[PDB]
Amino acid sequence: VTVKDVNQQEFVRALAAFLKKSGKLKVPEWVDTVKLAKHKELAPYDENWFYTRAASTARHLYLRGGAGVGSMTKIYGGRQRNGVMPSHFSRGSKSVARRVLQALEGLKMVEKDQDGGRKLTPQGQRDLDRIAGQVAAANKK
Amino acid sequence: PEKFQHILRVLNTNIDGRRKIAFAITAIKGVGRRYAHVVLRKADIDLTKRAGELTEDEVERVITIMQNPRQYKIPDWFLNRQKDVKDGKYSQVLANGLDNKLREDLERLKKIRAHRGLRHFWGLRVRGQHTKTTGRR
Amino acid sequence: RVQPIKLARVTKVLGRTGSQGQCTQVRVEFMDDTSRSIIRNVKGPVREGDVLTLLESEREARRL
Amino acid sequence: TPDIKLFGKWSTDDVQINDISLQDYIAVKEKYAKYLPHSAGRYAAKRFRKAQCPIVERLTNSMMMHGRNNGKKLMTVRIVKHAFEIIHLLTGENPLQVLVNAIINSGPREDSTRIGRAGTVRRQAVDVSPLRRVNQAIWLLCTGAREAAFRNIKTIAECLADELINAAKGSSNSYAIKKKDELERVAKSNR
Amino acid sequence: RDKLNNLVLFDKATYDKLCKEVPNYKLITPAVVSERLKIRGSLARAALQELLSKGLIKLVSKHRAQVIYTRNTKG
Amino acid sequence: PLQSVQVFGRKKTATAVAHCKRGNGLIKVNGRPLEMIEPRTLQYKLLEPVLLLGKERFAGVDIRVRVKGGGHVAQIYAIRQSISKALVAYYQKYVDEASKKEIKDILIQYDRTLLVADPRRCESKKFGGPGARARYQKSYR
Amino acid sequence: RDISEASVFDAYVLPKLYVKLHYCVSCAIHSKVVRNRSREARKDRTPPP
RNA sequence: CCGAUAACGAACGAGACUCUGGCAUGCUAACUAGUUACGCGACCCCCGAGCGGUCGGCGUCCCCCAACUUCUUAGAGGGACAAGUGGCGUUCAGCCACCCGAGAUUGAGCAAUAACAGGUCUGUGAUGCCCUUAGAUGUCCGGGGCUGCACGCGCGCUACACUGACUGGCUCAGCGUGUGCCUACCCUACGCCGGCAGGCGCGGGUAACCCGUUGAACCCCAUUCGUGAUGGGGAUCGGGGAUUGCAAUUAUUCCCCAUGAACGAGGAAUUCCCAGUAAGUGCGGGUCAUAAGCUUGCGUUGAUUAAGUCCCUGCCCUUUGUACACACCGCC
Repeated sequence: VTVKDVNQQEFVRALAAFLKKSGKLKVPEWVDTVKLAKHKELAPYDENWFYTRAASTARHLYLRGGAGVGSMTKIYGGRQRNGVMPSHFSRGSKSVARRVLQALEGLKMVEKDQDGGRKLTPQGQRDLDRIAGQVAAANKK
Repeated sequence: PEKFQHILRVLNTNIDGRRKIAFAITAIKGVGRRYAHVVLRKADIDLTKRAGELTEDEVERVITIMQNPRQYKIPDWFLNRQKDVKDGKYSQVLANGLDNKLREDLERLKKIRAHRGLRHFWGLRVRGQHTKTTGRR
Repeated sequence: RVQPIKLARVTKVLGRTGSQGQCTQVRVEFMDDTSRSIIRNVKGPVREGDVLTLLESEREARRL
Repeated sequence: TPDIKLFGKWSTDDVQINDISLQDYIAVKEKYAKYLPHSAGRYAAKRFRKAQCPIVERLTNSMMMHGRNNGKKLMTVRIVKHAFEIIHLLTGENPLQVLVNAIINSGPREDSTRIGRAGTVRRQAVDVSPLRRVNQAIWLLCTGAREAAFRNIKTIAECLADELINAAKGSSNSYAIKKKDELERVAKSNR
Repeated sequence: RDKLNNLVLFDKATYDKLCKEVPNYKLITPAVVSERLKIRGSLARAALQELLSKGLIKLVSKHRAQVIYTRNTKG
Repeated sequence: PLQSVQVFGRKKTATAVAHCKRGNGLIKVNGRPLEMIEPRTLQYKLLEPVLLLGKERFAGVDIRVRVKGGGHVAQIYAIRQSISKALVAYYQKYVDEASKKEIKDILIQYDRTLLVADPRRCESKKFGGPGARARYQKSYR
Repeated sequence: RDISEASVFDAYVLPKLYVKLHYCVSCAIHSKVVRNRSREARKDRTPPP
């Protein structure tokens, strides 16, 4: 039951829980006043993205062998009303995906790969998908 | 579920109790949705509630913070008033205050015979878009 | 007077009259009665084999 | 389900086309009761292949209309495999009977075609190939459920599942069965 | 003409009806409470989870968007 | 020696190459079983081959699909077509033919382009119009 | 065949109207009794079904 | 086209052709594709299953003296040809239905005679004549205008919302495009810094290698909202901050704040089109120092309905009338 075998959207639900119920990661200060990406209209409601997004980011690295900040920005996109203008694609915030990577690095979920870009390290490779067992075997539903 | 407030009056401006708390802060001139959560994030008011609830301490907690923002960690994005010019004050203007400031900077531009002022005086576009076809009222 | 509902499909599609090309003229067996033969103008796309419905079984819709 | 080809959860067997004429044009099941209302589709290529497309999916397509929503069949396929799960709660039995014995008595028996008629345009009574009835019926209830569901928050699944019951029964309480009336009514005035 | 302004929070007498009246429907949703009763609809949204205190009403299937929400489960 | 039949089915530009090995055989797209993918309203859509022929019919057949190109929905009649085609080439090449024909019947009595490639592909745009056919509105006095 | 059923009598030939229509050329052409032919054709006076 | 046939047999246009678009487990192959699946030899962490054997699976360790073309690519090929059968048809020319299957039509370019004061002298070092010719209409610097605004029309976009709005998340390309270019100049991977614009670090790239499994939007899925001109909408201005540019005043472009409009489906009209079609939807290209609401391509999501008629508009032939031949927008 790898990250794929678990129905991937109720993965990060529990992986967000993991890193909350650990009580360590390194939550910071641009936090309560963050846009998330110039992309968006409005600061996000669940006051706790980066436990749930570092979840995403970290599992994402599981699926993909290497990923830069430039990559993370790319992936969390959207359309962007410039208003009466047509919608276009704007990269996500770097700062936040970066500090997500650097923070995952603190727990040592991840590491900097060779040839540039972050990938996840064996230790983290665990915490990630350990709970995959726990999410499949939470219950069949 | 407590219907007692039946609307509220805040900061010299009429406000609606029924509307959600983040939304309610929005109405006052000088605010907007952006800054109006951030006030309710530092203040630590639970955002899942209506402006026709809360206590007098909560609503003052809003005003103390929103009227004096920088001191409660609110950075300098969410100051609409950035390097004012009449002293290098950089704070957040609210209420009629902005209408006052607004007018004063129109007055200032006008008084210094400069273009942008003339353009308000006449009633035109300031921002050089073409008014051949739009701006018809 | 007389008010039944009779369903019949003309054995052969015949033409596609009407001003704008609407009505496909049809020769329709009564269905309720084998013997009866009627000519009517239909609006929907028909063919050889398909049942259709007329309010009055008399009008025998003529050249239009 | 290898025993018999059902429909997410649903019986398509024990379903009968309750008025001959529409039979052979309503393709609820040749033997072919499709499970889903998404399908590759190419029933718009030739002319009378259009009927052989299942009345259910044929309704999803007829539902993903209107300017801001064209080609969102993923979307509306919910609505319709979402609507039927309401009907069976109210009526019981296959709500496919409620769909099929809607379209039959949602759509008329005959219609009012416009001839040129010199200048004053006296429409003529003509019967129809089960098509202008079938189709008009189909929007009229789509359009009906649609129009009812701007400014109430009514679920299109709910709003449609009104109409399909209100037209399955000659209930005179929908949008489809309220115009199925008039086209006949206009025709009667003509003759 | 269609103007429909309703109180955000149910009055106690009204709540009893929701406690009372909600048992007397089948095809329920945030709609069917906010049109029959005069509840906002976000507090209906809310009320419908409150009314799962011990499934006074029954969930057929919560679709991401629409709750889709049945009679009590009598027989 | 087991089976090793690879077969592709396409839709638009969604090449989906399935492949059937002999085993226990519980089937998966890229690296995740059929229960997910999660356009989801569809789902039965890609289960169809299973549900038609029998859960028994892949009970000695590990199938692994891979999908690139095309798009969200397309990728599914692509993978549907592939695990019906592949499964067809299975019972043909080494196993039998009668069951190949009982399969090919069970499928092609309702196609949904199961073994038949949809011959269609998109038209090009022509100058003086937003799409292929439609045209920039005519000014006119 | 409506009338041949309802007939009190048996068989029955039914009558015929013998109208001598009789058009001015204007209405003959307008209402498509004759038409308007080629120079060689104008002459060919036969009456051909 | 056949046939009736004072005609018979020919030529240009149509057609044939080219490009294109789709069937080709048929061939030739391909470290500048893919690879594929192996063989799986592994690392390998419980990434996950499993007591453990064993397995499901991304990633890699690859390389390769595997092996191969299953998809990728692009060469040779084949095929599809009203080809079969049943209607209909002067039982010809064909048309219609069905079989096998792409059913005879996937979409452009090319496009005759002959025209038209159509447009173009401002695409042409193509240019007739004419002007003008130093105070120069020769070429420029600086600025300005080409953007100006009581009104009028023309192509666009965004809305009017809850099949939707903003709040989590998952996750599917294609055609291109790129430096290092005729005179000074890109494509960009990955580090820090910053909210962001961006900034500051450093890396590959005559490219199928680097950007780049081009990691998208609708779309899809996760919560708010509750039909309020509201959270739609999102104009007009207040204020900051970046970037391009020697310089943006005449908001350059972008970001960050802040204000926060009309529009709740549009009066008289009228264009667009039939299958992967309309629509939405981004994305490339072109335009570019700076940069597009422009076009031209590209997928992607993908409908409804006509499958016929000449009822309006306009086109073809035939016969006919015609005082029209500047041709009815005529003549009188």
